[PDB]
Amino acid sequence: MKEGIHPKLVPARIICGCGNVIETYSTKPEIYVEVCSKCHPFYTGQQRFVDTEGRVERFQRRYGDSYRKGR
Amino acid sequence: ANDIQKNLSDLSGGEIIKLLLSKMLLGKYNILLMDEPGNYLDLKSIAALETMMKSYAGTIIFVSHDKQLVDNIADIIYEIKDHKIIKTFERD
Amino acid sequence: MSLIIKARNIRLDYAGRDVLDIDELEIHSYDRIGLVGDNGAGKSSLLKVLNGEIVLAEATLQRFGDFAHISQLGGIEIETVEDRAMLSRLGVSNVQNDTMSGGEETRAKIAAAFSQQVHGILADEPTSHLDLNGIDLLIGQLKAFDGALLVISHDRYFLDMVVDKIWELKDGKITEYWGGYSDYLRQKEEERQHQAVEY
Amino acid sequence: VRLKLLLECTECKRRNYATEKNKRNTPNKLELRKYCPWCRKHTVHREVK
Amino acid sequence: PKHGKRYRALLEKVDPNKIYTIDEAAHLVKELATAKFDETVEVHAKLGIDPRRSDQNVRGTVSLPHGLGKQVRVLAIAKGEKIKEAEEAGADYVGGEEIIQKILDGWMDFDAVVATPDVMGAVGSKLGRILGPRGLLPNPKAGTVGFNIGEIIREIKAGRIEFRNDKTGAIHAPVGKASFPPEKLADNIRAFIRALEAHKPEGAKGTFLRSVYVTTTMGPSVRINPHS
RNA sequence: CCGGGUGGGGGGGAGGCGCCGGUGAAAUACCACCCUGGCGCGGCUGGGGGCCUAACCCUCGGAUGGGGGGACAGCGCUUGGC
RNA sequence: UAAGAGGAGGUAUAGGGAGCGACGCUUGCCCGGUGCCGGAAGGUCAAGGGGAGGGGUGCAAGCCCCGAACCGAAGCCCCGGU
Ligand SMILES: Nc1ncnc2c1ncn2[C@@H]1O[C@H](COP(=O)(O)OP(=O)(O)NP(=O)(O)O)[C@@H](O)[C@H]1O
Ligand SMILES: Nc1ncnc2c1ncn2[C@@H]1O[C@H](COP(=O)(O)OP(=O)(O)NP(=O)(O)O)[C@@H](O)[C@H]1O
Repeated sequence: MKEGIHPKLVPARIICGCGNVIETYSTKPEIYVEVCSKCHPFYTGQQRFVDTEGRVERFQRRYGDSYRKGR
Repeated sequence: ANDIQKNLSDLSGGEIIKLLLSKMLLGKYNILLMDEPGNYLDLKSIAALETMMKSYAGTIIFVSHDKQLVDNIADIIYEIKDHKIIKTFERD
Repeated sequence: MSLIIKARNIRLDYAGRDVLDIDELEIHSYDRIGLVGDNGAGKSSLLKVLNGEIVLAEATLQRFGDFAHISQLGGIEIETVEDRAMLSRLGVSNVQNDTMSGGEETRAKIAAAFSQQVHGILADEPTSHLDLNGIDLLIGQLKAFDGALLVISHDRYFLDMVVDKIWELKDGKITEYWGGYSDYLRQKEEERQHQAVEY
Repeated sequence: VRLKLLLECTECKRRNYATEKNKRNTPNKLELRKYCPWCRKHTVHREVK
Repeated sequence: PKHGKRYRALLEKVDPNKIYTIDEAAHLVKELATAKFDETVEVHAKLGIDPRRSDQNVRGTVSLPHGLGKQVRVLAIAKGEKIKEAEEAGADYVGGEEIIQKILDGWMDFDAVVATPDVMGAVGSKLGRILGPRGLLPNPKAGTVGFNIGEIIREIKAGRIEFRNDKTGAIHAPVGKASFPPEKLADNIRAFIRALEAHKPEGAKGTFLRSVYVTTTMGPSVRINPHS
């Protein structure tokens, strides 16, 4: 795997399908779509000190790795 | 033709002038004494009135508002400046 | 700009044809809506309903702002105050009720129109029969007092000086667009150049 | 159905209607007649819709 | 500049910065209003209402059992035995339909009117054109029309007053002298609070009991809060 | 909207108006909570414009040295239109 | 499939796409429609920012759902070009 994280692991996927909106007022909404898709996380690149690595995902910067550079 | 049966009370409200204007254009006359023709007539009816009043047989007068029938139909503009000074004219 | 009225589902059939079409109307404060056009739209009939001249027996109107009124066909009964307040430099003063005829009482039937937090004006013709001095004595002071309106008239002399946006109904159309140049934006008849590039 | 209408008359005291036809042009004056509802009195209804 | 007034040493003492109480500023106004002849205190309040809406236009009174003196000039509208009760009780101006006809003629000397219900149809029809919305008019549940007119005047010498909020909500209560005791007229202003909140209508939004101030009518005085 | 009010600095060497008098629909001072009012104070802004550099982008015969770019762009979820 | 590779270790007298096909004489008239480019200023329209007012229960403070005055792009309409 090379879209996992170092403190977590996330490669998910979905399907998608679109129709109408008018539902409490009118007939019902149409449904003519079904297409499989994919829904990626965020890439990051970082450097702190003697310059290693890490690729965390956009909300575990302020939560995750500042403890491990607080040792 | 739809609405030829209505009372006076519940009428156009402002169309009275249009109905009264046609009443005097029937009947055999020589001099007309009109006070504000074009009271509630908006623009399209006041365009209808301004095309006849320079094409008339006898003489007419009109004692009305300024600026749209004056210097287009008017020929002598009498004016009462002070108390009782009706001699004062405008426009020839 | 809080609301006043939320009139909905208004329709009238006096002469067979529809006076008013199905709507859901709305007026709030800080507004100066003018009205225009037509010869038999009953814009004054319509005006009657907002004040409370009639009932419709179908509508579920609500109102909490109190209004004024100016009629279109009539005079008015006696309001004679001792040691007179703001009519000595305003239009006509105390006069007998036998001479009042013409552009003498239009300033008197609006002389009751300036009182008591009146929060809006429902006019139907302000400037009947009154000439140039009564114009500048109206428009100089009609713009004074704040609040929502709905003044309706027949020529854009003072209607360009005071109005921010203008309505026009053509069998109940509640189109709304910005005032002064309403006889200049009605060249959407020119986008009916189709029929001459489509046939 | 150009000039004819589907009108639906209600009471001078109460609820729902009694479903008839009208012309809208040669009469105009908001018709009214007399009928027997399900409260048994033979009252007069009015053109309400 | 700095114009200079006799009220300069007065408002070195009443510095308008803190929210003064009844009792602290009451003893302060005891020593403060110590110019020429005795102060006549009338605590006003300006209520945060829409007074042109008559569902929230409120007035009333409460009966305050204390000794008092020169304040509200009250027309008693009454007939014979109620008139004798009022004249024993200490009425400023007594009367009935005759004095109704007198104020209809030309004579004004009163601030409040109380009326006995035997002639109240005449006081409600006849007195409207001159009394009006001035602070003077009859009201049925505002301590104005009622059979206890003797109790109204008998207490006036100790307590009674009567509300009316004028244009923006301005309402009065006689609650003091140039140094009157505090407890007493403190009881006066506490039951003023109780009666105001008793005839408090539903239309409260925000600070209903909005603003509180002893302006009196015309002369020397500075304001008061009735909370403490 | 004539007069004048509103606000400061004066030329210094018992003083003026306010009381009284006056006048009439009110009468002279002056403290007035909170409301209408137009200028200011601590500031305040959806949006628009400047340069700076400890995010990152691209390149420098040994490259946290140096010199650029600059919070653009690139990238992730998401609305509308070809 | 994100990295990467051909363009090219080339830099507008170079590189992609479309059409007529040496040489000689020449390639006229239309911008109404369609496509492409340049648009001052304005007309409609999406999520999002907002909270006027109204609805359900509860001893009450409160907790739940609609909501719309105004502000918010590309594309279209309108005005000129080829
Ligand atoms: N009560 C009524 N009875 C009969 N017809 C009516 C009534 N009210 C309105 N109408 C009709 O509806 C139309 C509009 O009425 P009206 O109120 O006069 O329009 P308006 O907007 O006032 N225009 P104007 O007449 O020029 O002031 C008229 O042409 C009438 O024929
Ligand atoms: N019954 C009457 N008694 C006395 N004077 C009268 C009477 N009727 C009319 N007048 C006079 O006529 C005048 C009224 O105006 P009028 O003579 O109608 O001119 P007008 O231009 O029609 N008025 P307007 O159009 O309202 O500006 C007054 O100045 C009176 O002196």
